[PDB]
Amino acid sequence: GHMQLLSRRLKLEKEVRNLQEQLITAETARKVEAKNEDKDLQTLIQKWKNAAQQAAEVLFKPMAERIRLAGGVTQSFRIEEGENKGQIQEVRTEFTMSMFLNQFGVPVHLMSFDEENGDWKS
Amino acid sequence: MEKSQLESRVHLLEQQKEQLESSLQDALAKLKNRDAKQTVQKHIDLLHTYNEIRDIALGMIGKVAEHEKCTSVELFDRFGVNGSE
Repeated sequence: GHMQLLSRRLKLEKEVRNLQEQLITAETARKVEAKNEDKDLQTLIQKWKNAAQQAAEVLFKPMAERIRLAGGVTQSFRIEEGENKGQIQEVRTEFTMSMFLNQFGVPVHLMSFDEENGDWKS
Repeated sequence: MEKSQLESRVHLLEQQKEQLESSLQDALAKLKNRDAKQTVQKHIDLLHTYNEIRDIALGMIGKVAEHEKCTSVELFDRFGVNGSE
């Protein structure tokens, strides 16, 4: 027969690909270690994070007030049930830091405001 | 493919695999930390975060600079940064 050989070819081919991938990873690690910049990067992240937060607080406050002096924020959705089916349901509410950060494309996980406690998160 | 020929391909794969295990051991030996995947991933996540937050910070500082009618660099001190960062 030859099916044992065919099955072993496929297993060896998988093992070879896996080892090729580990080899690249081990080569990249060598360069990452040589650059040795993880500490720089952590330091720099806190500096720029501190900057973004401070700048966000400067921009947000008068933005929130301008918005408030023209109706504030409208939240809208369509009504799906009942005698009013079709109409859009509206509301008004204050402009929050989180709407601001979303408006600035800031992923929640990068930079977030604790809207309850009224300060920035770790 | 004859069985013979298939045996030859299988034996070449065996030798390829052996050589790769040997090359991988040599590559890992050059590392302070043998967990190369952790090293590379930790670096990738830091670079990701750094590029993102510096971009965002520069964007916001630029908007503050627009309201103050000045070049962004003039506000870097107020925000605790400089241009080599």
